[PDB]
Amino acid sequence: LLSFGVPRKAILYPHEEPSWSLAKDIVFHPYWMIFGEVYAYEIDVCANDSTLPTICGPGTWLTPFLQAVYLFVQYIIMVNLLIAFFNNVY
Amino acid sequence: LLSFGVPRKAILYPHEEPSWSLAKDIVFHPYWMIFGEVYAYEIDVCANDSTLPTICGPGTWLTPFLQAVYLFVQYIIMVNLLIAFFNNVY
Ligand SMILES: CCCCCCCC/C=C/CCCCCCCC(=O)O[C@@H](COC(=O)CCCCCCCCCCCCCCC)COP(=O)([O-])OCC[N+](C)(C)C
Ligand SMILES: CCCCCCCC/C=C/CCCCCCCC(=O)O[C@@H](COC(=O)CCCCCCCCCCCCCCC)COP(=O)([O-])OCC[N+](C)(C)C
Ligand SMILES: CCCCCCCC/C=C\CCCCCCCC(=O)O[C@@H](COC(=O)CCCCCCCCCCCCCCC)COP(=O)([O-])OCC[N+](C)(C)C
Ligand SMILES: CCCCCCCC/C=C\CCCCCCCC(=O)O[C@@H](COC(=O)CCCCCCCCCCCCCCC)COP(=O)([O-])OCC[N+](C)(C)C
Ligand SMILES: CCCCCCCC/C=C\CCCCCCCC(=O)O[C@@H](COC(=O)CCCCCCCCCCCCCCC)COP(=O)([O-])OCC[N+](C)(C)C
Ligand SMILES: C[C@@H]1CC[C@@]2(OC1)O[C@H]1C[C@H]3[C@@H]4CC=C5C[C@@H](OCCC(CO)CO)CC[C@]5(C)[C@H]4CC[C@]3(C)[C@H]1[C@@H]2C
Ligand SMILES: [Ca+2]
Repeated sequence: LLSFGVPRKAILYPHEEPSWSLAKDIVFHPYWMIFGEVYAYEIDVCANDSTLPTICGPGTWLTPFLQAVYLFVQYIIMVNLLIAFFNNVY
Repeated sequence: LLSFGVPRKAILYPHEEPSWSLAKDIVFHPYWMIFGEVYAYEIDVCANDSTLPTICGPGTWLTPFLQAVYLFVQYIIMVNLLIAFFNNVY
């Protein structure tokens, strides 16, 4: 989760000062991704259907690649390993 | 994923020139479908609650049938096979 959250925030929000909101932003949306949410119209902030058009900038085309890797790891590896854990220890 | 993505794009967007955006569009939404997103108001683009009314045209009534088959295959067959793989190899 943190491996994803910290780059996502740093790439999309560079002009930020220190604040405790940084601690929420690196942890909040990545957690909710585990639970069926995708933030579809926040991926690819430079698209025409985007809800974050003010956030388009240099290097933002990276964040869809990052999130694709993130959810591959959490669901296809880690959620199913956890299912497999319980099935074999029940 | 590609078996679905290529027809979906071709039927809904016919008047397109060559571009590398075609490589994103055949792969992007089908991937996010695996992870709990449905794009509910983009199915049946000719409906009244649709968010893509400019995309209604000849042959677009096919894309709900395609997506129904797609998700049947990915979740009910392929995600559960993968769960069954891990449970039996753990
Ligand atoms: C993994 C590491 C990640 C990083 C974290 C490390 C650092 C941790 C940080 C620690 C200190 C944070 C200090 C915040 C100070 C400023 C807040 C402020 O001004 O008011 C905010 C209140 O915000 C709160 O009341 C936050 C309370 C602390 C958060 C919980 C700490 C973490 C542990 C949890 C343990 C349990 C977890 C679950 C497990 C059981 C008000 O903001 P708002 O109202 O929302 O918005 C403005 C609107 N307004 C006008 C109404 C005001
Ligand atoms: C399966 C087969 C599918 C088909 C693929 C085959 C072909 C592959 C293609 C390859 C070449 C693509 C060339 C694109 C050139 C144009 C881009 C451009 O103009 O700028 C874009 C940057 O876009 C990029 O920087 C894209 C970077 C390459 C994509 C990754 C390659 C695939 C491998 C990945 C490996 C890892 C995968 C994960 C696994 C670990 C800017 O666009 P934007 O900013 O978003 O929007 C405009 C806004 N603006 C005003 C700010 C500019
Ligand atoms: C070991 C594992 C290897 C995996 C294989 C490799 C994976 C395939 C790799 C890559 C596919 C091709 C990548 C994009 C091609 C270039 C895009 C481009 O030029 O412009 C686009 C930039 O768009 C971006 O920069 C975002 C790139 C898409 C990220 C895809 C992640 C999710 C899907 C991947 C995961 C599922 C993969 C399923 C595989 C079948 C936009 O077009 P434009 O003209 O620049 O601007 C349009 C204007 N607009 C922005 C305002 C609308
Ligand atoms: C992978 C196999 C090779 C595939 C093909 C080649 C791809 C590979 C390599 C190269 C592609 C990198 C360059 C793409 C530039 C296109 C976008 C552009 O025009 O400008 C970009 C700026 O970007 C920069 O200024 C630098 C960006 C790249 C540096 C970081 C490297 C990340 C990958 C390193 C590791 C990857 C290794 C991963 C291996 C799995 C985007 O910004 P903009 O669009 O100018 O936005 C203007 C916005 N404005 C108007 C508000 C100001
Ligand atoms: C399956 C058992 C049989 C069931 C009953 C019969 C069904 C079976 C057969 C036949 C039904 C096909 C004709 C439907 C036409 C109705 C829509 C219409 O009015 O025009 C259509 C145009 O469409 C065309 O011009 C041609 C469409 C059919 C060709 C492709 C065949 C696909 C299925 C072949 C394989 C299937 C096999 C699958 C087997 C599992 C849609 O366009 P429009 O509405 O005119 O839109 C106007 C928009 N405008 C105003 C912007 C311009
Ligand atoms: C392994 C883990 C990963 C790394 C990590 O944990 C361990 O390392 C920690 C360091 C933290 C920052 C240290 C100092 C400050 C300054 C403070 O300044 C108040 C400014 C204003 C408030 O409104 C009042 O003037 C704001 C918070 C900030 C930037 C921390 C954010 C969280 C960070 C990045 C944490 C991060 C999650
Ligand atoms: Ca969901």
